[PDB]
Amino acid sequence: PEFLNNTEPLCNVSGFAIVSKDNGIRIGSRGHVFVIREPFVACGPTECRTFFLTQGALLNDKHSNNTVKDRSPYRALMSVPLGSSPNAYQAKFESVAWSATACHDGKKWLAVGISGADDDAYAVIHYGGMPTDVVRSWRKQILRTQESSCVCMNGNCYWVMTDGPANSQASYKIFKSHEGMVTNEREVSFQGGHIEECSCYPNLGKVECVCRDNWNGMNRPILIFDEDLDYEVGYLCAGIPTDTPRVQDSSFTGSCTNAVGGSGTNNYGVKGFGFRQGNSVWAGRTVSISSRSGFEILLIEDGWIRTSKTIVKKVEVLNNKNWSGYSGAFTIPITMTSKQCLVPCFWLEMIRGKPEERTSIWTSSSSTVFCGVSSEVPGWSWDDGAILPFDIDK
Amino acid sequence: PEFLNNTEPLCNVSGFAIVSKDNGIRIGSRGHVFVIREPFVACGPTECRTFFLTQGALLNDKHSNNTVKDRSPYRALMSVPLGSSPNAYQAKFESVAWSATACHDGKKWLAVGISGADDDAYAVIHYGGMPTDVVRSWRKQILRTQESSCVCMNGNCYWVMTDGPANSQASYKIFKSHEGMVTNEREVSFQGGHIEECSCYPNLGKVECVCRDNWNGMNRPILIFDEDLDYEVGYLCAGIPTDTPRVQDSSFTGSCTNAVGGSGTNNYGVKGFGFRQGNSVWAGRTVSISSRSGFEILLIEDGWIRTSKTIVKKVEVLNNKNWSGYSGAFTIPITMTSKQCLVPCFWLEMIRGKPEERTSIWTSSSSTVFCGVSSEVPGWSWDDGAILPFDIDK
Amino acid sequence: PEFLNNTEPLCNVSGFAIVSKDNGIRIGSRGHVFVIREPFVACGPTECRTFFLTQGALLNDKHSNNTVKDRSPYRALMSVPLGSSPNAYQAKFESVAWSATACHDGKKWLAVGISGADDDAYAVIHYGGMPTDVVRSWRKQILRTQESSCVCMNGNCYWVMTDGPANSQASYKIFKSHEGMVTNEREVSFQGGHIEECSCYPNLGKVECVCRDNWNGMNRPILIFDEDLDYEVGYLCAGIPTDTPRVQDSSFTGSCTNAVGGSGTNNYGVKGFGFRQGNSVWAGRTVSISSRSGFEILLIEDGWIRTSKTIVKKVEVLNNKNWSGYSGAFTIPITMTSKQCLVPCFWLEMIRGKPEERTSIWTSSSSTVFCGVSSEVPGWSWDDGAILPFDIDK
Amino acid sequence: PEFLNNTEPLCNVSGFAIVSKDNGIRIGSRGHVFVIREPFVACGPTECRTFFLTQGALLNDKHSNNTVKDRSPYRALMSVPLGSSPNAYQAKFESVAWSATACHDGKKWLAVGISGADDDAYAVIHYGGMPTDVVRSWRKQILRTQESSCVCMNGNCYWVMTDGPANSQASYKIFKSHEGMVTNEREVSFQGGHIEECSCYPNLGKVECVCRDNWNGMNRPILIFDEDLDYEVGYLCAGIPTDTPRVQDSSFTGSCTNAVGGSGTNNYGVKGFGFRQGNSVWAGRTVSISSRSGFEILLIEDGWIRTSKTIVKKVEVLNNKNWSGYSGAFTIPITMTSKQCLVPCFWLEMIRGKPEERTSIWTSSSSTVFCGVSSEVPGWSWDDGAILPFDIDK
Ligand SMILES: *[C@@H]1O[C@H](CO)[C@@H](O[C@@H]2O[C@H](CO)[C@@H](O[C@@H]3O[C@H](CO)[C@@H](O)[C@H](O)[C@@H]3O)[C@H](O)[C@H]2NC(C)=O)[C@H](O)[C@H]1NC(C)=O
Ligand SMILES: *[C@@H]1O[C@H](CO)[C@@H](O[C@@H]2O[C@H](CO)[C@@H](O[C@@H]3O[C@H](CO)[C@@H](O)[C@H](O)[C@@H]3O)[C@H](O)[C@H]2NC(C)=O)[C@H](O)[C@H]1NC(C)=O
Ligand SMILES: *[C@@H]1O[C@H](CO)[C@@H](O[C@@H]2O[C@H](CO)[C@@H](O[C@@H]3O[C@H](CO)[C@@H](O)[C@H](O)[C@@H]3O)[C@H](O)[C@H]2NC(C)=O)[C@H](O)[C@H]1NC(C)=O
Ligand SMILES: *[C@@H]1O[C@H](CO)[C@@H](O[C@@H]2O[C@H](CO)[C@@H](O[C@@H]3O[C@H](CO)[C@@H](O)[C@H](O)[C@@H]3O)[C@H](O)[C@H]2NC(C)=O)[C@H](O)[C@H]1NC(C)=O
Ligand SMILES: *[C@@H]1O[C@H](CO)[C@@H](O[C@@H]2O[C@H](CO)[C@@H](O)[C@H](O)[C@H]2NC(C)=O)[C@H](O)[C@H]1NC(C)=O
Ligand SMILES: *[C@@H]1O[C@H](CO)[C@@H](O[C@@H]2O[C@H](CO)[C@@H](O)[C@H](O)[C@H]2NC(C)=O)[C@H](O)[C@H]1NC(C)=O
Ligand SMILES: *[C@@H]1O[C@H](CO)[C@@H](O[C@@H]2O[C@H](CO)[C@@H](O)[C@H](O)[C@H]2NC(C)=O)[C@H](O)[C@H]1NC(C)=O
Ligand SMILES: *[C@@H]1O[C@H](CO)[C@@H](O[C@@H]2O[C@H](CO)[C@@H](O)[C@H](O)[C@H]2NC(C)=O)[C@H](O)[C@H]1NC(C)=O
Ligand SMILES: [Ca+2]
Ligand SMILES: [Ca+2]
Ligand SMILES: [Ca+2]
Ligand SMILES: [Ca+2]
Repeated sequence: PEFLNNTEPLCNVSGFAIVSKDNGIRIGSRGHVFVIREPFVACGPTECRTFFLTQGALLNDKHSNNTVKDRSPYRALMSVPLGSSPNAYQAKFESVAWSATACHDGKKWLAVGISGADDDAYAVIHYGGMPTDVVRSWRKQILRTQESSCVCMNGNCYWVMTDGPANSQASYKIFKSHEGMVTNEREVSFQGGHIEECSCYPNLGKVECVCRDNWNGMNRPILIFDEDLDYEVGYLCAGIPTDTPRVQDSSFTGSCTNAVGGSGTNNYGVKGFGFRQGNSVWAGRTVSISSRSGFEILLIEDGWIRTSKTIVKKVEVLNNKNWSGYSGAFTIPITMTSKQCLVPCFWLEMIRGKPEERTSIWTSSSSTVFCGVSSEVPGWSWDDGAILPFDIDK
Repeated sequence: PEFLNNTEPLCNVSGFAIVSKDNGIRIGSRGHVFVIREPFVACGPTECRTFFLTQGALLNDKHSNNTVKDRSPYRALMSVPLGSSPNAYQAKFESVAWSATACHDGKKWLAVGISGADDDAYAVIHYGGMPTDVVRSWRKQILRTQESSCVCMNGNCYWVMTDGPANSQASYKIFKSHEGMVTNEREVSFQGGHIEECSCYPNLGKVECVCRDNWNGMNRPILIFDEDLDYEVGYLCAGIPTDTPRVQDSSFTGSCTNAVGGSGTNNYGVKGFGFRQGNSVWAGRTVSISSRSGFEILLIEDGWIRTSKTIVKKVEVLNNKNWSGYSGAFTIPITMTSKQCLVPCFWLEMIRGKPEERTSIWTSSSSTVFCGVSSEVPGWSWDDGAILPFDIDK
Repeated sequence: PEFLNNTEPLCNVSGFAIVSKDNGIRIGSRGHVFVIREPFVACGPTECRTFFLTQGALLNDKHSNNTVKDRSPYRALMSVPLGSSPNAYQAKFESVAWSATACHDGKKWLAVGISGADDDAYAVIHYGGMPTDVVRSWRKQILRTQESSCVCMNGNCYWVMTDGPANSQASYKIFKSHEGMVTNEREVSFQGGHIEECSCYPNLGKVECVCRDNWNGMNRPILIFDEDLDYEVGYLCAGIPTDTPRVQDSSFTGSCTNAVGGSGTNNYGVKGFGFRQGNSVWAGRTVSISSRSGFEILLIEDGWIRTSKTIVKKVEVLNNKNWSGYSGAFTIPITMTSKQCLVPCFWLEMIRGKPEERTSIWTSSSSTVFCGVSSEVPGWSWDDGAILPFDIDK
Repeated sequence: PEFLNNTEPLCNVSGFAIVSKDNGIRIGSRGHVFVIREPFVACGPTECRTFFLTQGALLNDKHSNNTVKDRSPYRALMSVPLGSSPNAYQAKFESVAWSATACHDGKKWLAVGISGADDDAYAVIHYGGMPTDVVRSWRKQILRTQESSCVCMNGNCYWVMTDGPANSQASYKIFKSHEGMVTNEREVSFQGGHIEECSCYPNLGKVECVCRDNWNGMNRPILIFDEDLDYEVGYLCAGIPTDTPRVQDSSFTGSCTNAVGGSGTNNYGVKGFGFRQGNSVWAGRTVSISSRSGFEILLIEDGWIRTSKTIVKKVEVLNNKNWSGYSGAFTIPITMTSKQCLVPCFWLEMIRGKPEERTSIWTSSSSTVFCGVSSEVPGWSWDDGAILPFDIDK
């Protein structure tokens, strides 16, 4: 076993093909399936896995009642093989966690899970299934992290954390680790900017992140850093906003440097992703400008470097009649593909139950997962598919 | 790990012995078992697996209600070890798919799954669990494939696809792949012929396929091709028809070149199989000429090369009082047997529920699987065995 | 991987220690557990497994209703790790079978499963999970076999089969196989004797079997054979009868050569076992002389060579207030123990439901398993423990 | 594969970080999860597992009714990966057992399980899944052992057993084994002392144990021994009592040599643990002095060598409003960490149902697990979380 280099360029792709769909909520109507959030994906050399957070409650059971806060002592990070339902008997325990990130360095799985009180939380780092290190809250205000795959290159793994207010200036840090030990960290200076729930991927030996601004921006922050934790921080240049909530494209003017907001979009957002394509960018977004419904991905010409409004490709993978949710980025290593570049992939969360479906007492989600390919690929609408309400709701 | 040669001659066999029976529907009366179709089998060097399509709904659950079209966004290809029930906790996710084929090249599993809209479907090729390539619909009319094992020889894997009308001239293509990448393709010219749901196997380094004509033929198309995708196409010569629906043997005259139909048999069929035995052929068929009930296999003397009506052996594996369904071919590699030839095997699908059993709201199937042996083997009737209706039907 | 020699002498043991108890029926009150019979055990170099026959029906499900004959098309042989419940999600499919034997040769698992009609049954031999050979019924009268572990030595595996009447002279054969291919067979001449359900084990390079006489004997047949299938056949010499039904010890006179019966004991029996200990013998039996209740094992001084009534040790592992059933022999290879001899072990089946418990609609069994050790070990009563009737019975 | 040295010094740690939480009872509201006690943890070179005792009954099933004594013929030791629920389909059978210990020597798992009658119990030693040896009761009075991990060093594994009265002078023995064979034993002379349920760990090539006195001591016995089974025995010196029941700290005077009790604390206790830290000690205890509620761990300055009352650190991991239970020690080997010392960890059992919650008919527990780290870590309260009563209780 060797460490994965993962220093290759990201592939240029012309479309995204569906790779998996877990159908977890449909299955959980009768099967024993966890109520979950954030079904993020991470890949090792020979295996991709779906990670997820759960309260340790099953679908159609009384413990799924939404009577416990998100950041509870029951919240755990688990994983299953990509495409599997998040069920009670295939699930692998990863970490205690109400916020998490995970990735694979070529030799072992790394899992970072945050638990504890809001004013004194801490991350426990798990490497090869063993607890190896901890990161304490430095602002004592809900230490939190990506809710998607971290990035490993040359045996070092990297991730982004936030500590501080949800709707005003907070503190943002980048971490470097080796075999589960934190070996370096750096605070990112970003006055007037806000970073949450970063979706990060490797690209030519640097980590590129597209994040969520939960303060003044309906455009997404971009954070790029290297092995020294030297960084560049700003906003996705594109004159097309990709957070939710946002305004219609024609009412938006882009910025590479500043959060662009207002018009009722401040103080919220959703986790999302983007992939640099030379000077251009593939960016995901909900179809609705106001709600977490539908999902589409746009190729914006020169969108990484200027305030372009030129959309050269657009693919819809979930229509606006269906609930979406978080989305995140990951990559497939060279060690399984016949390529000399890293394949960009994303997962899409489709939330069912509360808050949008109030006749249910619970909230869960299922996923679809897509990977970039060298040719154009048609879209469709791969919705969750569960028929609500469920037995427990009656 | 090395690629499987698979260039040996197909074994001559004198009988078929039962290898497995999954009892999936019986088990699913209480256990957590998917509602499925097409439980096809494919074998690697050391392992055979049952693949299947599911809507992501379990037996005895409301989601099994037949209220969704076959080609849905929920449809997925999964697999379990041969003989296992298609259950929620042993199942391995293979591909999003409402049509599929899968096989093993000696090193890794290949899975080809088609999804998307009828007018713009696409196959996603999965190799070693990673998405590697795509094949787009070229006629924009329900791109579709074998619903049984593909064939790998010398590290190349091959399969047959169809695109176009169900009941008139369509378009048929053969594909060649290496490590999940399409490396060659060829359109098969077959004017007046119709090819669906090919059952293919390796024989002396060529791929031999016995298919379904859903147009003018109650005889089965035969397609034989080599590594260059050079091909021969026609019909099973035998003066014994083996599709369903068909007419009684005495009312049928065979043809090597032309579809033979009429007499109320046009515009339908069922997936089935045959195995060349030198100049002769083993061919499966339902016992009933009109319905998918019962199953028997016939050895027809010189049936591969002339319009013979000489049946030298016949074995029944399911009596006509019981529902059958699709059947398909596969082979067992040399790397597990003590033979210098490839062992011919078939699977039999036994459909329960709709359309034949209208007091049930669902449709599923279970399987029996048989392999050829060097001596004669008695038949019997190994039926599905589930007691309908089920709880959910009341 | 290499073939297991298994030519060592059987260990002399002074007691039997409990190794496992599956609690399958207790678990199956709520869990998804097969209704089973004959939970026999077989061991490879690094692993012991419990094999079992099932109708493919689960406990507490309607399909467990005793409305199907034992020799049905649904009957299958499966296995789980030793000590595991025979459940729907850990079970490994082995063979279609209403009668079976299985063992491990050091490299792969061998499973022999009989199915088909009573007048034309056949065994399918599975090796490493692949069908390799068949054995046809030669008397056309319920071909049947051990219902316990077969024996492998030096890469050859051996088992005993019977074909013919249940309660009069039948035909008995020994089989030799290599890598799943039958390489030799021999009919055992035993006029006036009856052999069923042999419990066999290796001892100094020969196979020693203790069987069931279902005709005129309340004493157990002994069959000993070598690699050439040369054999000795007779009855356990001991003046202590060990079949059920039988008479009280004081009413019995032993014989090395002849079936001893009468007194209402003819035409029935139960599968059981014994282990040669030099000139002596460990023999199991039900505590009751008439019913399958309780279980004890007796060390009979010189019981292998003369009509001894000297019982030097006796251990009870199930009291007479509890239902027993079949019992069988197996051995643990040197490759896991620190011994130069083969450790003798037995499994005990504890039957619940019909016929003894008529308020239940089903019949299943669970197991306890014991291995011989160099010192005396106290007994106890490890009963099945399920509380009947079950939900489905109401 | 090689034997684990495990002769390194125990790490000095400044805090304990949460590693896992199984949420078993919450999951078992709907999933198939055993009713358990003593979810102890043991680690091999590459894997930690949760072991547990069960009656072979599932949560929410009638067999979970508390109508069977603890020491029953149904009681079994099983294991799952650390963090997994003790469920019916992931569980691995380890031993028949109503008392147990288990550990890993670097090559294989060792499991020691005691069963049989109170007046003639015996331990069966399982090594690599094979029965290898037995230990008989020597006082014929409920032979019993640690209910936590044993200790392996240089290929030898060690554990402590007790035989005799629960509330007066009993007999205590230390055992040494190699590959599942008992190779040495020693009776520990401890007149006026009482040893039960030892929590043991390796430290610089010796075994250090912190136990439970169920007689005259509210302080915990300490037993330290080496490879020769030479030993030192006494009591934890600290002037802080850590058993339950106990008196308030200010009412307690420590002793290194004598049991300190009275004041209504005699004749009971709870399994607990401590870790030597040079001259100091980390010791766990319930928050309540009288009941098994809450849990905290204290670093007592010089607490290993003198009657110190100086508490330098205290961390609470479960508040006093929540039920606790047994706790035990284990260590993480060097072969997974980047350390030159053995990491001290503990598990905490949280009991639900009887006796404290009398509206339930059953008793089970779930666990949280913590490992020592080089920095201080905040506490919190990670409670079981199940909502009682359950369906079966109505
Ligand atoms: C999920 O949690 C909700 C909120 O706790 C539960 O809803 C509430 O359940 C309680 C208990 O049944 C209800 O209280 C009862 O009302 C009846 C009718 O008058 C009365 O007889 C009882 O004395 C009690 O007051 C309450 O009405 C109900 N709804 C609320 C609070 O909005 C719900 O039961 C939980 N669901 C599950 C599956 O656990
Ligand atoms: C499977 O799908 C079928 C078709 O949707 C379902 O059958 C239909 O179920 C609905 C809802 O219960 C029925 O409608 C109701 O009839 C009652 C009686 O008058 C009326 O009070 C309601 O207002 C409503 O109209 C309908 O009759 C029934 N049958 C049909 C449409 O043929 C079925 O419920 C589904 N099964 C499962 C398990 O989901
Ligand atoms: C297991 O199999 C047995 C035998 O088939 C089943 O018992 C029988 O069940 C049938 C159907 O419920 C009963 O027939 C009915 O009796 C009622 C009462 O008069 C009548 O209204 C119906 O027309 C019908 O005749 C029968 O009495 C009953 N007992 C027998 C045959 O001895 C049983 O239901 C099966 N259990 C399960 C769980 O499947
Ligand atoms: C768990 O075990 C307890 C103790 O055995 C069970 O409680 C007892 O259950 C029995 C049987 O239902 C009860 O006896 C009955 O009382 C009714 C009412 O008068 C009477 O008609 C019957 O003739 C019988 O005497 C008993 O009252 C009840 N409670 C006790 C003994 O304290 C309980 O059923 C078990 N729970 C489960 C889920 O198995
Ligand atoms: C993805 O496309 C980009 C843009 O075309 C490629 O980047 C160019 O690469 C060429 C050759 O090295 C350079 O001359 C250009 O300056 C690059 N342009 C930009 C904007 O960076 C890139 O090579 C492609 N990546 C892959 C893996 O094919
Ligand atoms: C299966 O049987 C066929 C037919 O007998 C065998 O094919 C013959 O092989 C011989 C020897 O090579 C040739 O002389 C004949 O011309 C062949 N006949 C035909 C019709 O092809 C074939 O060898 C057998 N296959 C196996 C694996 O034994
Ligand atoms: C089991 O016990 C038997 C009986 O004592 C042993 O067999 C004897 O072995 C010695 C030494 O080879 C011979 O001299 C005797 O003739 C044997 N007696 C009989 C009746 O066979 C046997 O060695 C023991 N087996 C083991 C593995 O220890
Ligand atoms: C844990 O801390 C103890 C106490 O400080 C360390 O033990 C000391 O080690 C030094 C260096 O060998 C000795 O000079 C002292 O005599 C020791 N003190 C005692 C009380 O034993 C110990 O080294 C530390 N362990 C680890 C693994 O770092
Ligand atoms: Ca925002
Ligand atoms: Ca047709
Ligand atoms: Ca008899
Ligand atoms: Ca005490």
